Amino acid sequence: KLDTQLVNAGRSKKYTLGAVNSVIQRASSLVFDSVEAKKHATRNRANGELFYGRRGTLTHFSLQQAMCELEGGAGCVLFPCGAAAVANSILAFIEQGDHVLMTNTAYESSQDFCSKILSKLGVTTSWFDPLIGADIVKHLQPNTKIVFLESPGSITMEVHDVPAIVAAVRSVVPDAIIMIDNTWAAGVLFKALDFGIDVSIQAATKYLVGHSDAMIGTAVCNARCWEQLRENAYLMGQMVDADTAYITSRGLRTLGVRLRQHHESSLKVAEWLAEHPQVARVNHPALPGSKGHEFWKRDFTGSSGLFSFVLKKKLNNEELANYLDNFSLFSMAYSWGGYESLILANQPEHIAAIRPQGEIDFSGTLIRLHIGLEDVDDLIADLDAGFARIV
Amino acid sequence: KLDTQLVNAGRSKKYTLGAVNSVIQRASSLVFDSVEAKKHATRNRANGELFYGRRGTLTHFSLQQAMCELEGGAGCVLFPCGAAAVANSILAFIEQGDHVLMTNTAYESSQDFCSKILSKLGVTTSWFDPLIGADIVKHLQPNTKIVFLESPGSITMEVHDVPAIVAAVRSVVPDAIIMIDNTWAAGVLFKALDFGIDVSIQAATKYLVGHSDAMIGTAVCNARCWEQLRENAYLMGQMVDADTAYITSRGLRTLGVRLRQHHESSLKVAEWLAEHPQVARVNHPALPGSKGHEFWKRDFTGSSGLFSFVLKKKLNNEELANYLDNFSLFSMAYSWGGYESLILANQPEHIAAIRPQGEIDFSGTLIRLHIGLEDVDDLIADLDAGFARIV
Amino acid sequence: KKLDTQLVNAGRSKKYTLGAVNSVIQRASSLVFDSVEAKKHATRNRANGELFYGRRGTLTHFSLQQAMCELEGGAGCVLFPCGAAAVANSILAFIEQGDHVLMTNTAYESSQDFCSKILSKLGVTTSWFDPLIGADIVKHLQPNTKIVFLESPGSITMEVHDVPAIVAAVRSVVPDAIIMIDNTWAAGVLFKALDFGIDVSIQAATKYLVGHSDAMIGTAVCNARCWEQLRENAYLMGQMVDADTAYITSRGLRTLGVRLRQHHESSLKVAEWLAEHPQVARVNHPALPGSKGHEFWKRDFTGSSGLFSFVLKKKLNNEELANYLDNFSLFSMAYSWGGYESLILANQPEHIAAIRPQGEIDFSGTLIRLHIGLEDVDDLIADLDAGFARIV
Amino acid sequence: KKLDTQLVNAGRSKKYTLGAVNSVIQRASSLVFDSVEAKKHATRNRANGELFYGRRGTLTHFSLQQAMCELEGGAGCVLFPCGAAAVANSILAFIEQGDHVLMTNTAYESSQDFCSKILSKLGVTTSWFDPLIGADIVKHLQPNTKIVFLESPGSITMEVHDVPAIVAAVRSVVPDAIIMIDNTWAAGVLFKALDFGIDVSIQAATKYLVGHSDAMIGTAVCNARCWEQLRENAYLMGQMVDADTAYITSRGLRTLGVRLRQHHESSLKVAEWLAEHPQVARVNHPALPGSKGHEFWKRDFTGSSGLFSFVLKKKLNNEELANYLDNFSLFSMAYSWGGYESLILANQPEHIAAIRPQGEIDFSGTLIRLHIGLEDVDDLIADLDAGFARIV
Repeated sequence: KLDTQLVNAGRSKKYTLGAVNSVIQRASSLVFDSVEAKKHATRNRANGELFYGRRGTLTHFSLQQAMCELEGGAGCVLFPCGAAAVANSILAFIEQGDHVLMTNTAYESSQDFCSKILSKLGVTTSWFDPLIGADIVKHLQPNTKIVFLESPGSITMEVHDVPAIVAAVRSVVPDAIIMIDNTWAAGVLFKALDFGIDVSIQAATKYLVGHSDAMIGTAVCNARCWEQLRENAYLMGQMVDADTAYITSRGLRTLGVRLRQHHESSLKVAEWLAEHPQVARVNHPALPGSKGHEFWKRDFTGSSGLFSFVLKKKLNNEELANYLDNFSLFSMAYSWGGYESLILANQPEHIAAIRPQGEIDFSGTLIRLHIGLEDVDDLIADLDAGFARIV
Repeated sequence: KLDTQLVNAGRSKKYTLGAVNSVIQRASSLVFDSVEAKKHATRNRANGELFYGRRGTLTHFSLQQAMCELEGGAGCVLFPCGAAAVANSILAFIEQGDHVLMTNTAYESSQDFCSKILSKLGVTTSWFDPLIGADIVKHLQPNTKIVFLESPGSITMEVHDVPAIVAAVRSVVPDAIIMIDNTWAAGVLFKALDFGIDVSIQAATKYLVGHSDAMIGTAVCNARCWEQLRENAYLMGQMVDADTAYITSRGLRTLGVRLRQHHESSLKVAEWLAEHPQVARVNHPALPGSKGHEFWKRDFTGSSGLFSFVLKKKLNNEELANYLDNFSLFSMAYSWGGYESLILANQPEHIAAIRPQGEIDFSGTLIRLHIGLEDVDDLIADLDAGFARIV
Repeated sequence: KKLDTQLVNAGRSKKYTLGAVNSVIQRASSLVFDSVEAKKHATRNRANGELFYGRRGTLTHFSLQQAMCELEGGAGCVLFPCGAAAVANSILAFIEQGDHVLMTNTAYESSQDFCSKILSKLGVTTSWFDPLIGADIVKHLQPNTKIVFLESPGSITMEVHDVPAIVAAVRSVVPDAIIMIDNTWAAGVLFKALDFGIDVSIQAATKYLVGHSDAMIGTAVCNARCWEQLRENAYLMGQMVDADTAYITSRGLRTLGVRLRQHHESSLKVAEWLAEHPQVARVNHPALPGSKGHEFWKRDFTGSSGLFSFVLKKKLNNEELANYLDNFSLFSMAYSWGGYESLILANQPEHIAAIRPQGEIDFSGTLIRLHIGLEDVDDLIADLDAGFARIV
Repeated sequence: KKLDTQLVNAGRSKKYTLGAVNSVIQRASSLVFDSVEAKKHATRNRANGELFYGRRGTLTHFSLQQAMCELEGGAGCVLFPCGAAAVANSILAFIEQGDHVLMTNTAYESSQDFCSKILSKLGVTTSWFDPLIGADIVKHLQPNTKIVFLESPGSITMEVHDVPAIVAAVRSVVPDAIIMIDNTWAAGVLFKALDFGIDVSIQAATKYLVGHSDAMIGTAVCNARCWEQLRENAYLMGQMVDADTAYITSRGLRTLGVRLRQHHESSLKVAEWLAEHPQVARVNHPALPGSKGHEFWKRDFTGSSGLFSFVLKKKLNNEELANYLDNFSLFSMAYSWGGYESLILANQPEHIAAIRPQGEIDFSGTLIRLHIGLEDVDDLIADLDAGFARIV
């Protein structure tokens, strides 16, 4: 049923108004036809009636309903990008004197927000190894307010044991807000809310948009946490533009066909890399032997196309340029979840800089690949010519 | 020269690329053609080179340059709406233990952010009368970090004596960040940065967009404050979409012709209202006798079209509906700065609720009008039929 | 009925705005029918503003159409992907093999080229008339004349027709002619074409209606007589415009009054200064006394836009042309006009003679066409004066 | 040269992407010339991908054009505001009074109506041929035949032409005919029309290329022989598409492979189930053995899309039609197709007979046209089965 759900999510007649897709209603001012109507809108301003463009128009309401259907949420809060969704969802639940506990494989800008912004506000952050499972209880404090997960991890791809973590957290600090950056799974390949997580956050920028051309963050909330996240992010003025909301809704339509290709291609590339003379290790959650692969197999319903691998060699600057500068099909850029395949290098000392209170376990240059929609054998051919440049 | 500046601001060839207007470059991923190029982009990521869509594309850079030219700034920071610009510009400069001092006529969501969000983060806020001038020194504390102005004030339209306030603040707390919500002036009718203000904030949603169909906040900074505001708002993921940046740039083009009509019409309406049997008081900065009109005349180069007036009567609910429900040309909606004229009522007890540490001085129903681009005599006719419904 | 109030409200019915101030943007090809009964009703009303199929329009197009009918006083508004398509397709909609088309020799060049290169091979002939022919247009009418095509002011040279004289004269000889006008310069609104007994008023909405040089679109506002035939025959040619452009055209209407008043005030001040300037031979501005057809403009228009031309005393050689045009600071060279910025183009007398069929030109200096935008008028005059000093 | 890699990269030259992954969106009418020399160079290259005037395109259009030339193997790509405009205007670009047009009687109805209602009054005649005529097309050729217009598979009834036989036969009699095909169903890519000696491959990019039912646009990819004439004559009619739609069409290309593979796999599974169903008389799916021209599809196409039809054993009366169509849960009624969602439409045999000129129909039950979208195929089959139970 995921394919049927994606096609239809949010496409109620009150939003589509005779069209297949939702209307695009651009607005700040929304007009009240009478004092009575304005009183009704005001009462329902956070309940999907037209009130003011900062709260949404019909376009936003459509995306919101779609995201709640897909991720099994009580509400969906919108932001101008994923980093805004992370920073503001955390902010929405903290106060001076709180502790935040975050996986050390969190997205770097997520870590930065905590280390550079929260620290000045009387909020301390500490870190954990993504494979800690039930042993996370050692890191919990009486003042732990947020436990922030990201599975798989940024760059290095470690999958958490979310069931174990959640049961441990609920046993010790049941008031904690458990959040996950669920971007890799595009919210649909891991049903975070069904595992007891309070908030599922995505850079909708990535697979939901699908084409590398719009930025948008989403936070789907359970009933417990929706009101606080919604109202407190509203107080920070968080919203996304109507057109971007429309394009996000539109990305959902092809999300199933895209994610099946990303899975099929990326796993075939991971398998080929794993057997290559020049590769030390492959980090792909769907690949047997990868860190937390067992948790991927048990808890996810698919894979996307982002993964990494580690070269046997630590490339020097000359070698790095010869490798990365001469790809035919892979491009160097940040982000991912688009239709085109991307490549970035990360030296071991770079990654060690962004694993606080943890330790690196590789020594070669780490390559992160986003496997897009191009013919997989063409991509493999491009990677092999790559290896020949650095043998 | 303002008209020539508006027409040309930001329209460098590197952004327009053969067209009259800037290109619309939609992107998250921005591609690096080599390792050397990526190192160059990285070094210049906050200096107008293409790096990642969260920092901007050519479209954003164009708007940024335009806003810096118009408002005489070192940099322009972008946000998803005005309320986001206010909340995040304040957040960018505070830490636990700070004091914020804000005019009691600040926009209500500005006050709310301080009372509901900052309070939990160890930051206290207090308030001042907008006409306080040099006497503001009584409100300054050793830990005052931000002095937040809004001139004219929201709803009630009081104009500050900005020179007096700034000299007083610099004499007592020279480290304070002085910010102003300069939306009414559309940043161009009051050159805030030239008066020693550190940050000029706008709901670009209002007159810069001009058509009530896009939401966007801007903060133009002096050289002292730009880096901190830019980097700290980036850490909160603040940005606006490319298309909205384009539409903002595009609004600037007609801003002079619009604002001259808004001034001409709104002042003629204010003059007519001032002489009407049913009106107690008119609050329009351009109208002699209005609170701080002298400061308007000395410090501004024009007026926009938003003002208010107070009825002799405090309308009951029946009367409120008869009045507001039967307008032909005025519409009820929030926001303003568009092409169409708007009307809202505010009872005295409502306004008293949002003037902290201050006192109301009127007793009749307050009407706020946005005077748009319609024939002024048609608007006056609509207001007079209005008066006849409540005599 | 005051233009400014009309511009602000035109098309913004609740059924199209749906709670916002502007019309919604409804992007669609497919439009869904909830039942066979609904499908049947939509089919009947497919040319009557019911949702049927995106080629016929969505709510966004219907909004613009209503606005254009209101503003120009028409029974309907047909939409096209640019102004040239509106012209070409509006003429095509009414002709058949064996017809003749009578067109002002001041017509936009692409309109002339459509007649001479397309219509000719379809058995349709074209001839041309001087824009100041007036009542004497009777001399050019044939038994097979189907269309009389006006453009006032003229392209480039700005001659204003005596429309009342032309129209009364055509109707006295060929009452059932389709009279059309390319009314782009007046933005449909400074000259109410349909009130003068013209059947079809065509614009390049590309120009003033959009107002920012960033969208292309053509409109044809038609009387009740001609609406069905234009609409249906244009539809058979697949003519439509995208919903987003329709929205931006509706949105342009909102500032069209404040923009046109600035373009008039500035362009007339420029024109008056140019008339006095010793390097200028003549100024062609409808609003400036002495211009061809000024007295007709005075009588028949309720305002001016910002496009006009002037003729230099010199015929510039190539080196002087370059030195003049290449070094402007505020004026830019580009085609189109009707935007917020000022443009400049040169035309040599021999270039204009080549697009003035069956007629002669009336100047021998280099002609400069100006679009006066929204910049400070004294800055623009300073840029023009610096230009003069480069070709003394 | 693998389709998937081509789709991802087509048109994304650095000069159009300017640092991003997708082409920039350059909205413009005016395009600025920095000097007289630049203006002169832009003028020369105005049909060669230099910025000249928005009616000719911006960088965004040039990107799409390059992508379409690459994908269909053409020398150029002409753009139009919808598919119907592409058809109408591509035919117009090549005809003149006295010509004859030979068109498949399975042609999209609007294409037939253009010929019968527009072309007829311009001295151009049209006749029609059965889509399975093959080599016997020679029987319909006249000395004045200028165009032979193919559509394969056929609209609604889905008959596949033997294109190699038709084309060899036309060239043996009228070598200088312009042969065109409406190649919308194959999305330009499952049938490489230009490799079969067809001159012009036309699509309603509206359908599969856009892929989301929210933009309208037509394309005509032309060989070197025919490109200039199509381009220039289409331009004289003002044909263009907006930059934003061009961008969304380029963007549609990126997922066209993954979408078409799902539409094929799902629609064939549906077709196979329908063939077996006791309330179904026949299935018209190019990929299903037994369908008209299947063996030609097998030989000539590299895949299928998701549009096909089937004929019920019953001719539904009006009450049964309603009960059937009105109560679907996943299929929607709407025109167009090629999007992500599934659509259903009914056509009675007498309705199809009326749009099958110079030929007869081959069925007597109600015909149902299906577009199979991206929904779960077993959900769609369950909705169809519930439909069958409503008309047993």
